[PDB]
Amino acid sequence: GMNQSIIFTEQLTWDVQLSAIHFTAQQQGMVIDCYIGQKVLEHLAAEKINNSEQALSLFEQFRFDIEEQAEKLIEQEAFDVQGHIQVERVD
Repeated sequence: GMNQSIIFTEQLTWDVQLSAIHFTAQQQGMVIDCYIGQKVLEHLAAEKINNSEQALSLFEQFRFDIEEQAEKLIEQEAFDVQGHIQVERVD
């Protein structure tokens, strides 16, 4: 229905602590850290990841599907115990 003004701000990095692509959303000035783990992205792409350049390229290939899912999770209040959004399934 309405415009919740959740913006994906495209700060795309690899997080070695989590083995995940870290991407950013923002709503009314507040940043929401979002993550898609290596294995999730490998399954989605049907490709194993062996270079961070490749990881970022795969995120970009599926950016709008991934961000769609993160947006839904945010709307559904599916935040984790650190206030983050973990994308566990796409498509």
